[PDB]
Amino acid sequence: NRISWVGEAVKTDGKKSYYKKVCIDAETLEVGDCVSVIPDDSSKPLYLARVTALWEDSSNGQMFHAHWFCAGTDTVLGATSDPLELFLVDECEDMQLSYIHSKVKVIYKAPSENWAMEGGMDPESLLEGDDGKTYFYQLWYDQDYARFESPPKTQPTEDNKFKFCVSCARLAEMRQKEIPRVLEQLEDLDSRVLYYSATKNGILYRVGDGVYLPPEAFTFNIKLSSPVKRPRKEPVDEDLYPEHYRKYSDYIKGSNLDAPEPYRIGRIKEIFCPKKSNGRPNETDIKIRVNKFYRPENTHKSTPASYHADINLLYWSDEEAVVDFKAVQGRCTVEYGEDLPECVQVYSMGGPNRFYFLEAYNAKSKSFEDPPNHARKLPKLRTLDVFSGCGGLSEGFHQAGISDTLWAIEMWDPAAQAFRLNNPGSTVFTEDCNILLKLVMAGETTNSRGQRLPQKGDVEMLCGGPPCQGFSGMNRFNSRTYSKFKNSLVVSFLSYCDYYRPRFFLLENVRNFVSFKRSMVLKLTLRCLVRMGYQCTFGVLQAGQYGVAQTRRRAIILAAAPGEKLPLFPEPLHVFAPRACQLSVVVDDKKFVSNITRLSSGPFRTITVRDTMSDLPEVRNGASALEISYNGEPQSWFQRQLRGAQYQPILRDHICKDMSALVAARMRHIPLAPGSDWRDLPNIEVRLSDGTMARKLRYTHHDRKNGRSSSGALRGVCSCVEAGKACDPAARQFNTLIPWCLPHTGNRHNHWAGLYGRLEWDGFFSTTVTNPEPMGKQGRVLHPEQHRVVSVRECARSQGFPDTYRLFGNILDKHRQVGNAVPPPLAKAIGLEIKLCMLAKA
DNA sequence: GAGGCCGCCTGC
DNA sequence: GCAGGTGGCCTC
Ligand SMILES: CCc1c(C#N)c(SCc2ccc(N(C)S(C)(=O)=O)cc2)nc(N(C)CCNC)c1C#N
Ligand SMILES: [Zn+2]
Ligand SMILES: [Zn+2]
Repeated sequence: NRISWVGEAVKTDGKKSYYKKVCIDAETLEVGDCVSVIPDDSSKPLYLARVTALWEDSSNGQMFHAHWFCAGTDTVLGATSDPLELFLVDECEDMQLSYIHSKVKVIYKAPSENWAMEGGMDPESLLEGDDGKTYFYQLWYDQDYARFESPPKTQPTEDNKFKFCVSCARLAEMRQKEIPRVLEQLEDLDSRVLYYSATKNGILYRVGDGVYLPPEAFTFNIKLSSPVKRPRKEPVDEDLYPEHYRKYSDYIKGSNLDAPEPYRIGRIKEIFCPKKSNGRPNETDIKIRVNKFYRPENTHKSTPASYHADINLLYWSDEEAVVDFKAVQGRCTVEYGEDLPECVQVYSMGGPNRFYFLEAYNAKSKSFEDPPNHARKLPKLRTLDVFSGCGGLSEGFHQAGISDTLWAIEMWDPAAQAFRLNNPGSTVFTEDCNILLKLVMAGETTNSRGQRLPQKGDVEMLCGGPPCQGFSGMNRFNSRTYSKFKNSLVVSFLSYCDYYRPRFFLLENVRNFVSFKRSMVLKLTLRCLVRMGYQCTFGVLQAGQYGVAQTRRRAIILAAAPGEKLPLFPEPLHVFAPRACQLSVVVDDKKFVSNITRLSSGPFRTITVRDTMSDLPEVRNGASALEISYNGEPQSWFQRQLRGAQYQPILRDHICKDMSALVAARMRHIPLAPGSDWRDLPNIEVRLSDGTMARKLRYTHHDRKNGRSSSGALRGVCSCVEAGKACDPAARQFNTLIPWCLPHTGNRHNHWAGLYGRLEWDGFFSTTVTNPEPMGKQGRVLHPEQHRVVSVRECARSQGFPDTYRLFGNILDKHRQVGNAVPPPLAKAIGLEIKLCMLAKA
């Protein structure tokens, strides 16, 4: 035979007889030993597990419990992983003892007590270095969220110790945390049992608390007539508008007609369970009775009621609704305004999910004020901000209250000056970050300006966005591009992390950072952090979901030192167009998401172009007055926030690029209706403001793809159309109102949708760029009504900069500073997650 | 400096 | 095939 128990049994739990030791052919096995197990096809490598229990089964025979390790190559790291590094996972199962192939040694590599001083790995060590030739683990891994975290520290029961499986225990904790449950009973009525409290997903709900509910959870009293359908596309003069046919897509870039409704908000009146005919309550079916809260836009006053109202302003209602407890999307605080000790602004700024109501809403009296008697300091982290720009990321972190950016590195001098203007106590370095790091590593204390260099222990948080020029393609690395990456600013920034070993680390970038070079930039970044011993994760965030009227996805890498909690990604605050909120990432055929659970709705309504800039005075093309009058108070909640509490007599930087006479005429001929762009231009001559003329565009070749006009005219302008001929200059066709190059190459660029495009008041900005040009890719830069490009101030508003935030240089310098920044509201959301970790640190 | 001009690749 | 991701040359 081969397998024989060592000793007598220790417990007989039914059909199972547990043992403490077993003997397989020439080895002995005890609880706690590590083993390998062959897979079902010997092509796949060995599985590795820890033995947590051993028992004879009355029917199936000799058994053990395997708590599997995860091979590094099976994580997001893939083949960048240390070949002998394993990761802890909550994966386990009962297994026949006959599946064991060998006993294996696995070492736990704990970070030293002096970990923060052990940095100084060279880039080759960070990128490609491995540990000393044995199986080891340092970190636990979440396979769905791609999170590397310090190993959990669960403790066993006096009855668990002999068979304890930490994976089993943690999975039981998760299941119990996720199943909805009642806790305390309140009163026993004839048909149902009332409760004072319930819990769901770790959140405690009591009678009186506010709940978030899906928009589908209940309707309002409103009996309305159905609105009209989409704008009936009436025919147009195709000779006057030869490019209008290119708008057959019916889809409007930057439009909010597809954004979901925000949550329903209710106050728990009743938590109850149906009582069986037999007396006992059915506690698998928990129901909630709420009073409905009206948002302004839910009243007979439609959407326009939202224009001026506070974003968290509600009205009490006495309409009631019964929903399932499992429908609750979260807890929120809804409290009567004129009974809180603080003021409403301090309240709204002091915590998440805070709403207030001053009046009530009688629906079909359509009136206000209905029955009210029912309604009853850590120190900041010293922060180094690399590639800081003018300071949007540092500004959002400061607003979150977690950071003092004491050092910034910004190579472009106008942005460095702007950072200095907003951060007088900061030390701003303009030289190359490699130079600075090499100086520090050589033992220097000051740079060539006499500025004091940060040293180990000074830097507690490190953040930045490193440029990726040279390796921003999607195709795989070769030797040349990989050398560029090894000597890149990304790797320099990682070397900063390795040297200074801050408590928290943030790398922000364009969304496609997660896909560059077949995701190898991302995988190697994570590999470096793991090699340093950091907890770390990655994800994609949409800036609009955190309160700007702009679509701007960013890739985010977060890391936290051993001893810290690894931050979560922030839950979306505002609803936003779903097409702009694709946050998942596929790496090596594995789809990763973040912890974000608000996927289809959120607490606050979407922020619009109207919210963003309806208060700014009209200005002209080329507006250059640096200091003007606002001409009135803020109108929207967003404007109130960005203008701030203190009266501001002067509006700064509401200045616009001075476009040419031809470009100005084009802009003057873009209609104001939503979705308008160059394809709506007329094919006319126009006398320009400099006496010159704008010529009619007329065709030169037959586009077989697009065919001919409504009445025979060719829709082609170039020998290009032949698809096999070359460009002949005989149709260059300069100084045309309808630009020539857009029909020239439009068939391969989605009709150049959005160029010379107008913003719409109800919509959002396209990604705010460093130099707004109507004929650039992000060409939707025209004001909704004025015949001009958006101003520097309007771009700053689109990024969520306070109006008081100072910029520096000429108009193009200021546009670039604004367009390169992280939006402060996005940075603040991230920082508040970091603050949660600072407060939770054991 | 301001505008004209406009590739290659991915996900669906 | 549509929609989108990425700015960034040159030139006049
Ligand atoms: C649609 C407009 C456009 C655009 C646009 N938009 C771009 S962008 C190229 C790009 C990609 C990545 C990076 N990075 C370093 S990175 C870190 O990823 O930002 C920078 C530039 N190229 C275009 N070409 C003609 C290719 C380049 N000429 C040879 C065109 C065009 N027509
Ligand atoms: Zn288990
Ligand atoms: Zn051509």
